[PDB]
Amino acid sequence: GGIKMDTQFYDSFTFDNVKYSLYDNVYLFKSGESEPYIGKIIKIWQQNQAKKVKILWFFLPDEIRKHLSGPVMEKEIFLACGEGVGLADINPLEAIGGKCTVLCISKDERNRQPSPRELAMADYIFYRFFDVNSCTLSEQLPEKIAGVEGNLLLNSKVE
Repeated sequence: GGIKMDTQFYDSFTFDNVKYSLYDNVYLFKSGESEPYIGKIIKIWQQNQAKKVKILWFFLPDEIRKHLSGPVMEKEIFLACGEGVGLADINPLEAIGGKCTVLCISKDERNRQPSPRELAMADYIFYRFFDVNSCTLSEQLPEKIAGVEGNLLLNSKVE
């Protein structure tokens, strides 16, 4: 059955007293699991009464341990890239447990270089990207990930 006039999209939302905007990073929780997953909000919408978020995935080292072949930094995670399962998932808004501070330390000029203070206060850092199809890490930021320009997936415009 076709659907029209049932959906709208948002730049932000407010939930459990917190203000979440596009490209913010969040903790997401699966049912029955207390250990969180890390994601980036790339789309926010409501269809009928169900609010959803499209999550571009961050992978913790423990999530991809059998693919690691070298040392990882303290608090390092990896931004998903490429195509296929594991890149992005549509989640209910209620799955978001809270906001997560993920700072990019990539040398790429499209990235705003954060302060050592910002790095010390960040929950996680990243400069490598996990191809969900080949399960390989790379330091090269793609032009686009999940249809979003790469420059929008790094650190914020202002500090």
